[PDB]
Amino acid sequence: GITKASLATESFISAASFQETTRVLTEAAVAGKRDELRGLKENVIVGRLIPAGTGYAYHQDRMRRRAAG
Amino acid sequence: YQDDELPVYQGETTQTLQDYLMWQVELTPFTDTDRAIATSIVDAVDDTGYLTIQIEDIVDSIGDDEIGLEEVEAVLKRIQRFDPVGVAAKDLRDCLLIQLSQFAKETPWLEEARLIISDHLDLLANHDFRTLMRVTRLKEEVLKEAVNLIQSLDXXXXXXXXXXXXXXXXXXXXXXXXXXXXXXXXXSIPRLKINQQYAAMGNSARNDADGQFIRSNLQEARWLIKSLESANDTLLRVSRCIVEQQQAFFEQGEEYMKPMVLADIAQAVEMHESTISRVTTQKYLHSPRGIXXXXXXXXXXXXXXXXASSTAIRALVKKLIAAENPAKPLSDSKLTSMLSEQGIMVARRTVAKYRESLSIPPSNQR
Amino acid sequence: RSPGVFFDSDKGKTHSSGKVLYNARIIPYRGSWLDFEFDPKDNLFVRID
Amino acid sequence: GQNMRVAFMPWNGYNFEDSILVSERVVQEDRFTTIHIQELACVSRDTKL
Amino acid sequence: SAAVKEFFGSSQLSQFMDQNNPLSEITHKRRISALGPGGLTRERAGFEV
Amino acid sequence: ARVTVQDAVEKIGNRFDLVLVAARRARQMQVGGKDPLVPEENDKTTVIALREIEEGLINNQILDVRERQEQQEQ
Amino acid sequence: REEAVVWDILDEVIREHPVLLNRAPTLHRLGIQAFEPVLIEGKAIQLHPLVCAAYNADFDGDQMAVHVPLTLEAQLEARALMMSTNNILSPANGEPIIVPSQDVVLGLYYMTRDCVNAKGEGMVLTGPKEAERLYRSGLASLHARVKVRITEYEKDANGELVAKTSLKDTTVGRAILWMIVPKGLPYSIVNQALGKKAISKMLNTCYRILGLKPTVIFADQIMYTGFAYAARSGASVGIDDMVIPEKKHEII
Amino acid sequence: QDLVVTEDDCGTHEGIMMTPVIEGGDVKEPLRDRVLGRVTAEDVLKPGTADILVPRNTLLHEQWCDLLEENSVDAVKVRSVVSCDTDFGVCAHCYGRDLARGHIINKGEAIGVIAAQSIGEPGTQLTMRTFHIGGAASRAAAESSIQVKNK
Amino acid sequence: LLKFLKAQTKTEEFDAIKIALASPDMIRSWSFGEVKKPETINYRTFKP
Amino acid sequence: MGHIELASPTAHIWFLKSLPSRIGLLLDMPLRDIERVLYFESYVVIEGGMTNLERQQILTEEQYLDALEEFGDEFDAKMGAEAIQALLKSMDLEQECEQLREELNETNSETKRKKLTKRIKLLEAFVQSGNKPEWMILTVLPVLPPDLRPLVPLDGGRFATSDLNDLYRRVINRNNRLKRLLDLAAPDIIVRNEKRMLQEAVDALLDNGRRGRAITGSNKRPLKSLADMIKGKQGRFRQNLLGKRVDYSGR
Amino acid sequence: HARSTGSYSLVTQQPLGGKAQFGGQRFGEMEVWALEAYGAAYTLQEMLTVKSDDVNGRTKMYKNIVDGNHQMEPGMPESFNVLLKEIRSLGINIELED
RNA sequence: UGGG
DNA sequence: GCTGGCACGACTTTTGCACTCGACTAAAGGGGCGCGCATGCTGTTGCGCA
DNA sequence: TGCGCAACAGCATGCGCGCCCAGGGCTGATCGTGCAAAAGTCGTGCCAGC
Repeated sequence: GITKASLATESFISAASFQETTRVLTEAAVAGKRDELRGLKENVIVGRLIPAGTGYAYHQDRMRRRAAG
Repeated sequence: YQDDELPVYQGETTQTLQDYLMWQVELTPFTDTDRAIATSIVDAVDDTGYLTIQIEDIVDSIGDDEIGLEEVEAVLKRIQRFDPVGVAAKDLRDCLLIQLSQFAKETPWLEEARLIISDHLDLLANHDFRTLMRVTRLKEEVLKEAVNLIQSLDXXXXXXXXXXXXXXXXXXXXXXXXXXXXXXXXXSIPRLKINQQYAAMGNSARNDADGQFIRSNLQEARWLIKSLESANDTLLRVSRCIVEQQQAFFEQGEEYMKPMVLADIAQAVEMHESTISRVTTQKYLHSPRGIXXXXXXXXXXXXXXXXASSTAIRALVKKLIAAENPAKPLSDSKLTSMLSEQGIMVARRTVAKYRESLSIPPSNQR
Repeated sequence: RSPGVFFDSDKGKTHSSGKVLYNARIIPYRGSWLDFEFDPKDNLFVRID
Repeated sequence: GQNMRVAFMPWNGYNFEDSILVSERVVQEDRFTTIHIQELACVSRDTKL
Repeated sequence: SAAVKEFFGSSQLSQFMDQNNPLSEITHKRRISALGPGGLTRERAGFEV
Repeated sequence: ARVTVQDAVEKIGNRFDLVLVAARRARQMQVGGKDPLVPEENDKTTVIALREIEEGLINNQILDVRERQEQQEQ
Repeated sequence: REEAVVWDILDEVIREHPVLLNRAPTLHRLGIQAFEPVLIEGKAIQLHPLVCAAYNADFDGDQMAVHVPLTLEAQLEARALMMSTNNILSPANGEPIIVPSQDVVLGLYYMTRDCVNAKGEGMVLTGPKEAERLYRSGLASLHARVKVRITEYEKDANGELVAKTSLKDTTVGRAILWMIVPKGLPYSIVNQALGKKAISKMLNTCYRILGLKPTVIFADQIMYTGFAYAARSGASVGIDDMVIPEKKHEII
Repeated sequence: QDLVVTEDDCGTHEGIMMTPVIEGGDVKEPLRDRVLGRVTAEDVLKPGTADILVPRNTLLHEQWCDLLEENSVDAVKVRSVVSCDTDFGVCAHCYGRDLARGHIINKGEAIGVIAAQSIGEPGTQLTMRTFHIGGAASRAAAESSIQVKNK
Repeated sequence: LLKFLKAQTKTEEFDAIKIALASPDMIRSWSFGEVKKPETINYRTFKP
Repeated sequence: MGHIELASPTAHIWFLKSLPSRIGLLLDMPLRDIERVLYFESYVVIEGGMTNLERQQILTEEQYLDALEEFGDEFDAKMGAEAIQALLKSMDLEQECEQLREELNETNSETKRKKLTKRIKLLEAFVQSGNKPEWMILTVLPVLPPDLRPLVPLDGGRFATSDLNDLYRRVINRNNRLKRLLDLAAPDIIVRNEKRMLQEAVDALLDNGRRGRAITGSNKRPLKSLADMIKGKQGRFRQNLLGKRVDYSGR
Repeated sequence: HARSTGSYSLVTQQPLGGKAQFGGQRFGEMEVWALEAYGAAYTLQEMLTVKSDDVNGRTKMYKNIVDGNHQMEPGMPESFNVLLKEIRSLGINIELED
């Protein structure tokens, strides 16, 4: 029902500005979550290229390096 | 549209802009080391931009490892042209030499006189021409357009500056004279400290929490109020007491000044010297003369039993040497004797230094 | 609003049970305001400031 | 304000939505011209020097 | 002098008069506002009223 | 000038990749060390790249053969 | 010092360099697009009227937002995506947008019509032109039930269009309107009342059949003829324009 | 926003039934606009048995959808999203025809921004609560009789 | 001692930002000094 | 960065309120209880294996003096904020983990699982996280860099001070009062009052909202704390996440 | 107005918003939503970092434009570092990975 | 206060 | 022989750990927190083993 | 049977609430001895140069 949807996401950086920052930073700080920067808003905030459209090409290539080192 | 309290916000002051030469070099098409050498040059540029350190000190401070001076020299001459008509290079010659190179490159009697005047004899021709007119071979007023063109030649830099920090005194402390008495009335007085305590008192009962907060919200706040209102009242009372003590003790309207030992003024209120002398540092005084509550507390024994310190003497000495020398006495000892005729017991040896000090032309006026 | 006595019906929606609640407010020109209210318990209650 | 002679039609599609077209005669006659006045201030203050 | 000069000098019911046209002056001098010290500020209390 | 890009994309349909291919070709002609294979209208090398893609003689494989050929020949 | 040469070099800069436009409360994605600038004399910006409906705004004097793409790949992302000539169908309904309205509906609606008698009735002429009468004198725009010979085109053949002609009954305005219609569009689409429902599905089928460019330039020509002959119409509103029924009073 | 729409063909047989709304006497939406688009799931059958109209998946457009309108088939089984079951994205063939351009969707689509925002663009011009209209103010209808427009 | 740039080395590859609680020792690892007085800047000195 | 050293513990207001807490239910006590007793009052006795009172016993000052005369040694109670540091310091993670695991395995109910489930998942994720329980309270508090709190002096108003700058001089002021008055060997009431004032000072510095909501004299207002100063509106919107003004824009 | 290059703020390294003092207008969230609806990574990428929060992107970008190279060379935003420090003041630790 |  | 620059010496000024001190004070101050919604504490009501 | 156990109902508190665009005025801070030590300034005398 979308009220807990953004709050239940597996990335702590995203949706933190969408709702109260206190509970997100406390639960994430105690849990030790890793964002992995797989979200769109996270790449927009950090400034990295968007993993969609023309960028989806580039982010695909680097992807095959991830598991390959 | 007043928006309540108004913006009143940090604001991120955007002025800065002390030196744009870094942004100028950032656009210069250098190769590799010329950028680092340029950054080494622009760091030594003085705020005036006339004579900056020594050319040898730069190269000695680069950590050369070859890279001879023929390169960094071309970097100097290279940046001086891209500069606002010039920067640094010192020598006092290179400024006027570069200013005249790209300015015009023609007029009657520009380069012909400018090369010799700029090269040599400049300092000899600065005071007056006279016999130099026979050295330059020019005839009578031909050089009038030349020197007249140099006058407009002009500190070389200091064009941008953009220093909004003018540093104003504003209010501080004030005194007034009236009804036969030039007595300061402490003419500031925001009353905010007085008003705030009165206003804050209303604030303490305004929590509207229902938690009462008697233990922390109420007693602590009261303590802070007593603490800041009492401190502001004590500071204002001390400043008013010192302003009245200095007011009554010495009179500005009367000619000359009376020396005050830090102790006499400290002995009037029976307070320690450090406490009052520290209060008189950053606090000024505004009356209907001049524009400091520090120069009016000058202490000196005047080296004589007949009379006042040095302020009276200094003003008087400049008032003496002001109109004097009908011919060309260019004399300090004569001023020390004329000052000694009034019973001031001036040494006449160290007198010239005092007289010379603070823009006085002496003794170089000879 | 002018100072005086205001009899208000509050619209009768509070506990969702559909019970009407009539309150009143005596407001002076200056000083503390005095309010009288009814709870669903059918008892009189007073709210002062 | 100032009166004008109004004609109601489209003219070569130059009027679109709520927009309007004006003749040069209004410009030549000086009609619809205003004057503004701006205050400039410079302060001279006594500094520490 | 600080109380009356503070009230006339700075307040939300005392602002600059509109100098454009006389009618804006007249309708500027005659106006009704729910704001003020007792007041209705904004956002809240804005439906039936 | 090319108003409609649908032809050059109709060559190899993506509409995302034409920015990357025409971008690389736009770097080859824009930077230097290359010449266009189509006569110029005085327009910038961007539209030159779009019309080279619309010509069918420039694609990913062609750029790979040119890159590996010039890299292997040196 | 704005020398005259700087204006020419600036003309060399702005020529094909794209500039993107956006409005302040952008909702859908079509609120921001990328257009080609052309220098104009004035303090304001002239916008294409048909695209205005995409912004859902009107002209009271509203301001705007303008951005200039830098580097290179941004110009390719603006030219290959945000060009309004590149994308027409809005990704919501599927029904086309930028479809003309306002004066164009009056030009095409007043264009297509017939009436009894008036001037010339029917005649026998060769088309599609029919520009020697109305465009000069001797006939009327919406009059006559004018029969003319017209050539059609059929796309049912694969990769090739076949031409077919025949004599049909139509009106002067419709026969002149057929001059704009490219190639293989059927002739039954241009004979209608044109209540903007005809241009909606007309541009829809034209785009879904002939493609992007021919319906872009075709809709553009519809714009020019629509404001041109809409201005030729010269409609007006007045007091006598509105009529109160005589019975109404009694009913009350 | 989080949908990247990465994978092309997930190769699943799951789909959703497609039937007209037919609400009350007057139908609200026809079958054409609902069937048009997406991708056909399984097959479709004319009233004549053992006759297949389409070879499993097809791209529905004016030709094919008009051929369906020429027949008596009242319903079409169509695969769509949430039936894709693919991981970390949405298959390109499961969600087809983003509209805009007249061809199929390709890798890198904007997806859930066109969703959301496509839905969020309306709502400003709506009348919100339409309460109190109640027609002629009468309460419901007393007559339980059923009539028909056609036979 | 020459041709040194700290702006070029300030950019590095980073991925998968983590969040965790802080410990006093690690806080001291970031500590470059201690502030022993509440005062900020002197008005007469115009220096901190 | 910079830092400050308290010499006394605090409650780290960023925790224990902060939506249903990771502290109160971690020690299995009602949140209001810890909230009222964690500073300046009550008892909070710890250990006491030979005492008849419970380890979590909340007993008031009356039973505290009753414990001084009746019990004495083996009864250790800290009325300050250091009681949570010792009691949480002695907490065993593994024994409580397997104890709640076997307790949830043996017994289960409709209200049982929620209480058990939140606690067990929190403890398991906490062990797998690697952080220590005692790190919740802060011994050393870092300070913001100078440029993030620009003074921006004006010629009309001399040196302007930001609203959040005064919190540092306040906490350091009360800290120097507590440290100067601590070694002085004074009565316990005054040092307890100092611990409460410093607690309200640090708690007011970290989180402005709620609590004391300290007010300025001149400008009034709640001012701003680190919680509201994160970015903009206490979102990311204003100064980041498409809040940047770019260049070359319209008008 | 049509701002080109104005003065920059000392905090967050961003331009100002006001006319006469040369505001850069504003670029909001729904605009990033729209640019994500088009699928253009670089067009928004230059506006998020180089044109706003990049200190070196200003000088290096402008230097590449004067020479006609038209190279991006993206850089790390300063506002993200501001958020970093503002979080570091709190007892919460966040750190980049290599 | 005012403009969309 | 006279003038100007410089050196030495005081006393005179500058500077750094230290605590002080309790006020009190009642009046003022805000009211209506538009609203809706979700989650938790507790007390009362209903139902079962023994 | 009554007491004991569990469930449900009521009251409190916390989080939220569109975009863009422009002009105008000011606005908390600092407490305050004594003693000791350091540094600077002022005056006088000596030396050097003309």
